[PDB]
Amino acid sequence: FNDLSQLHCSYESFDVESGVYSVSSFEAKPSGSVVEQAEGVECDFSPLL
Amino acid sequence: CPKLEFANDTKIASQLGNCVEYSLYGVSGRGVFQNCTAVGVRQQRFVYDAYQNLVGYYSDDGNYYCLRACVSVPVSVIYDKETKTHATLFGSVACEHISSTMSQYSRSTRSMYGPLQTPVGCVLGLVNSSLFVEDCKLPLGQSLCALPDTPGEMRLASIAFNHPIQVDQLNSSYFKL
Amino acid sequence: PIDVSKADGIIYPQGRTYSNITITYQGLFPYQGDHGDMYVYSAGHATGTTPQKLFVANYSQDVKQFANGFVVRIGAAANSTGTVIISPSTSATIRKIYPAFMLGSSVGNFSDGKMGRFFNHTLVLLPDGCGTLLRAFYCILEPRSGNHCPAGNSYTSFATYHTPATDCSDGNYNRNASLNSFKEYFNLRNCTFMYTYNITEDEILEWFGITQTAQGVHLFSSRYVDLYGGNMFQFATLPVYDTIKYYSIIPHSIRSIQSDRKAWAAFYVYKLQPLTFLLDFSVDGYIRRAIDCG
Amino acid sequence: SIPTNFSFGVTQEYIQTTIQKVTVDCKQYVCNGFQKCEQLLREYGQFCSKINQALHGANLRQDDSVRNLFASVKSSQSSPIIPGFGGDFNLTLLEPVARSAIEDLLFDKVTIADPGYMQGYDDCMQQLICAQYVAGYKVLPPLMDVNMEAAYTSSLLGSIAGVGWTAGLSSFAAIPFAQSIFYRLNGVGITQQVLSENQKLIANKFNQALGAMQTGFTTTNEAFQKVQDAVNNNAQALSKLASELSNTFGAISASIGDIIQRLDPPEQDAQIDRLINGRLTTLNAFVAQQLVRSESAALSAQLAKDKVNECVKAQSKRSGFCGQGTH
Amino acid sequence: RLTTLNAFVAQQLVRSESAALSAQLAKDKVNECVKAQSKRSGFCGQGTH
Amino acid sequence: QYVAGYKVLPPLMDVNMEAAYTSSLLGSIAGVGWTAGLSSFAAIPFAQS
Ligand SMILES: *[C@@H]1O[C@H](CO)[C@@H](O[C@@H]2O[C@H](CO)[C@@H](O[C@@H]3O[C@H](CO[C@H]4O[C@H](CO)[C@@H](O)[C@H](O)[C@@H]4O)[C@@H](O)[C@H](O[C@H]4O[C@H](CO)[C@@H](O)[C@H](O)[C@@H]4O)[C@@H]3O)[C@H](O)[C@H]2NC(C)=O)[C@H](O)[C@H]1NC(C)=O
Ligand SMILES: *[C@@H]1O[C@H](CO)[C@@H](O[C@@H]2O[C@H](CO)[C@@H](O)[C@H](O)[C@H]2NC(C)=O)[C@H](O)[C@H]1NC(C)=O
Ligand SMILES: *[C@@H]1O[C@H](CO)[C@@H](O[C@@H]2O[C@H](CO)[C@@H](O)[C@H](O)[C@H]2NC(C)=O)[C@H](O)[C@H]1NC(C)=O
Ligand SMILES: *[C@@H]1O[C@H](CO[C@@H]2O[C@@H](C)[C@@H](O)[C@@H](O)[C@@H]2O)[C@@H](O)[C@H](O)[C@H]1NC(C)=O
Ligand SMILES: *[C@@H]1O[C@H](CO[C@@H]2O[C@@H](C)[C@@H](O)[C@@H](O)[C@@H]2O)[C@@H](O)[C@H](O)[C@H]1NC(C)=O
Ligand SMILES: *[C@@H]1O[C@H](CO)[C@@H](O)[C@H](O)[C@H]1NC(C)=O
Ligand SMILES: *[C@@H]1O[C@H](CO)[C@@H](O)[C@H](O)[C@H]1NC(C)=O
Ligand SMILES: *[C@@H]1O[C@H](CO)[C@@H](O)[C@H](O)[C@H]1NC(C)=O
Ligand SMILES: *[C@@H]1O[C@H](CO)[C@@H](O)[C@H](O)[C@H]1NC(C)=O
Repeated sequence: FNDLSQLHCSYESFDVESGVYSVSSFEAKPSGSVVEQAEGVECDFSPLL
Repeated sequence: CPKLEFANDTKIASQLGNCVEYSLYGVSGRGVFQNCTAVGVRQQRFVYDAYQNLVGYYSDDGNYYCLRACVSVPVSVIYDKETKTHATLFGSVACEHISSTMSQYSRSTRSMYGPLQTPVGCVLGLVNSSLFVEDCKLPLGQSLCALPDTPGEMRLASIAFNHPIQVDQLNSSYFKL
Repeated sequence: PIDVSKADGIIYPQGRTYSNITITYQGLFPYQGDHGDMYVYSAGHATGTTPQKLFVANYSQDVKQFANGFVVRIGAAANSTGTVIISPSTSATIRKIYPAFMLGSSVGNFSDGKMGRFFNHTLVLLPDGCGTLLRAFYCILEPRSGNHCPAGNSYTSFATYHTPATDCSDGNYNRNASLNSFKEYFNLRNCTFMYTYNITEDEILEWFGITQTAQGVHLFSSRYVDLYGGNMFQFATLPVYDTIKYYSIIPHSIRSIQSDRKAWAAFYVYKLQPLTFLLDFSVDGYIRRAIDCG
Repeated sequence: SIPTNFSFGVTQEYIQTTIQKVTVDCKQYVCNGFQKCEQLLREYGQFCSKINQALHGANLRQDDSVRNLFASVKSSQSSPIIPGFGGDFNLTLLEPVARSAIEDLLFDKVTIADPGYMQGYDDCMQQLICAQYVAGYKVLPPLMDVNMEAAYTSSLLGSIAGVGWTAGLSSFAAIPFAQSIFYRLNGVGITQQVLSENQKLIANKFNQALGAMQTGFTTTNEAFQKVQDAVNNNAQALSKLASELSNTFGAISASIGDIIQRLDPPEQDAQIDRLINGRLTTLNAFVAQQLVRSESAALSAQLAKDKVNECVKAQSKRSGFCGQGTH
Repeated sequence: RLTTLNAFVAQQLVRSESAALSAQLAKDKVNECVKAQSKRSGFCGQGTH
Repeated sequence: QYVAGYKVLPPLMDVNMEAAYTSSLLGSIAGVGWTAGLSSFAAIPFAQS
């Protein structure tokens, strides 16, 4: 549900001491993709067709 | 490698300066592209550091661009006992990231509250205060501390300096004891 | 001898470059300060304007294992002048030249019993047309049974006869005269990859590298990527069918005139084996300093 | 046998009181944000929890060490420091100008990379500074801002002339520094006559002795070498985490995403599991190393507190306890 | 063999650090109550040193 | 010293260096420990010390 739930389950108790605690850092969503490098030559399939 | 239709989706200049998942013809990953000066061998088209991590790429369209990572927010929390109060800190980052692009589990709500800039980053869940505390029990970072009440709120105060008892120095033959 | 700290003949990484870092890397190198496998090219006998019977060595009688390929430094001579090799009483300006390599997997004896006959397909790297032509082919040779011919009588070796008075004119270039010289001794069939490489000519030392892997026979050169430096670089991957076991060289001679005999650069050959080298990759990606482990 | 000539020998010492506070999100580093990876990580469970416990306990204990040392070192009463301090003695290089000049030169001559305390996220958008998130691990700032250290050093420098005149720390004796060094040099076996007649020569000797170490910051300084060794120790401790992602522990790739987009699911489960085992072993070894470094830092902090409490606020009589020759 | 060597390195570093700290204590003892007569009770000698 | 592979390093100081250092300390401790201050040396006979 939230970070405090993970912090409670990290100590295996309903009671934890006060203070600063490191918690799971989140990640921003990717904005897209890029697909480009040196190609443009077709592979040979003429004797196959 | 295969090919697809492009128009303007897969151009480096199109998605410049954003976190994108690059798939450069057998090099798959995520990161942010940026305009850099041309460094390294042109024909190899892949520059690496000593840790086998891709540093940049020579574009067919243009030239060398840098890429580092898809950098995001590291998150820390402060929580007080006997008063169900908590606040979130994002270290070493300006107050520039908001609830839109999240990941992991979820995030908690405070009350409905501006994101406070601080030397240790950007903090949500705190309010400014012109107060000084010399006996801080929640050392937040640098000279910043969190102060509770006795359903109140969570205050941000500056960790002050206990100024010692000043005495004057004499230039004469007498003395100030 | 090769000074690796002087950055002489070090194969670049094949797919990834770096910048401005001292990095250890597992690659294919020769040993430090090897004295090489000297073969020299000298012009044939000439009387006035008449190119007489040629003048070549016993390179063809000896064979070596291919192992992991080899590198050749070209123009280890560098703009210079020196005594004419066939006629020591005369000295001329040294001009660079490229060597021809005969590459295969089976050995045998010739018609006279001289060792060096190769069966099946062989890869020949023949330079041609004043060095501007770099023909290479993994094809089939057969001997000829004439006078001084490999299957015939009075045969000692086969070489290349080269008349620069007719070949090295401005333009023309005699339309692969050295391949027709190659056809003067052999018959050629079942061919694979005829490959042409237009290059320019200069007097700057350079490097060629040859090996083979699962891709095929890999050819490396400095020429295309590093002219003014000395670093080594991939340029070609020829699709060979079989792994290479044995190799030799083709002797080369020049049908020059007597009064204008020209000195020729002697290349150096160094064998390749896997080592681990510490390389100082510069800002531009070129290699100017490297040290060994073994 | 009795000496005739004398000098003021300067001795530089370094004590490492506290290593850099570092924490790492366990599953963020080990799993790198992939869902089937996370499902394949949940059977281990409390391993990330217990290494978080160890790092948090070590960080809080080092916080207690820092607070204890910087609370015990605080003088009860001091005097303000102005230009012209010390009279005829030119110790103005130790005058604050905030940060002191000697600390400015010391921080200048040692290789330090600031971990982007303002815009490290922006320093990765458009610029170890950027590698802190490539694997993903926090670098905590110290317990107090630089101005707090400036205030502590300024207070102790203003009180060092005044605490050491009488036994017992209840009174304060903020004498001008000239009479201070006169009485301190008189108490170690010097008659008052020669110091009363030769103030200028001993003052010039003091000035050249203090000025000798301004250009002395090089390889020959033991304490500068120890400073470089401690900073290099922190750098290599961070680089051990920053370089283990290249290791595969027998896997075919260093990327979990390449594994999940590359392989048959049942075999990539085993590949991911071996990656989990190797990364968790590395984190456990790093936990043990951090605990050992924390113990060494705490013991050195206690020794530093004792040294600054004995032969800084007072003239120690122990032969060579903290300085060669008569301190 | 590599695991055995790594364990040997770890225990060697531990023993070297312990020996260095004990040598620092030895230096303190030898310039404390050897070159001079101390009055500390039982710091380096049982009974009155 | 060879069959396993390790080499036992020689000690940093000679036995004669150890003897000279111990002789210097045994000479000094007679004289130093009468009056404080390490500038002057006070080689009193040992009985009076
Ligand atoms: C035999 O005869 C030929 C015919 O001239 C000579 O060719 C000359 O070769 C030299 C050696 O390279 C050329 O000198 C110039 O040196 C400059 C210095 O380069 C530094 O930086 C590079 C990159 O890191 C290092 O690799 C290098 O070691 C140096 O540290 C280069 O910048 C020059 O390249 C530039 O050349 C001209 C201007 O000189 C420009 O127009 C080009 O665009 C390019 O930027 C070059 O390498 C010299 O220029 C060559 N002459 C001619 C006419 O081209 C052989 O060297 C000679 N053999 C000898 C003397 O031993
Ligand atoms: C390549 O690496 C070297 C090694 O650090 C860099 O050289 C340093 O450059 C800075 C800036 O000029 C100097 O302050 C250092 O003293 C140099 N170090 C040494 C050992 O000389 C060099 O700058 C790097 N090149 C690039 C383009 O970043
Ligand atoms: C007191 O010491 C300071 C620190 O060295 C002196 O400041 C520098 O002195 C050197 C030569 O001693 C000069 O070359 C520098 O230009 C000085 N620095 C500045 C910022 O001026 C200072 O001169 C000394 N004062 C006295 C009276 O001895
Ligand atoms: C990057 O952009 C260049 C244009 O000028 C640049 O302006 C800024 C962005 C700086 O990067 C500065 O150093 C440059 O002068 C182009 O010339 C260059 O080709 C671009 N790089 C590419 C396309 O790879
Ligand atoms: C919180 O308050 C701090 C106090 O600083 C002083 O007051 C404010 C109003 C500004 O005038 C500032 O320049 C003064 O030095 C601020 O430093 C801090 O920025 C305040 N927090 C936010 C989010 O603005
Ligand atoms: C290879 O050479 C041997 C010996 O002449 C011959 O028997 C064999 O048929 C050849 N094979 C091919 C594929 O040319
Ligand atoms: C190819 O090799 C076979 C087997 O030796 C031979 O019969 C055939 O004539 C060769 N082809 C040509 C064009 O020479
Ligand atoms: C080589 O040069 C000649 C001369 O112009 C040209 O006709 C030919 O097409 C070139 N070949 C290649 C492969 O560049
Ligand atoms: C003491 O030493 C200084 C320099 O070391 C010298 O200038 C001075 O003359 C000496 N004085 C005596 C009395 O030896």
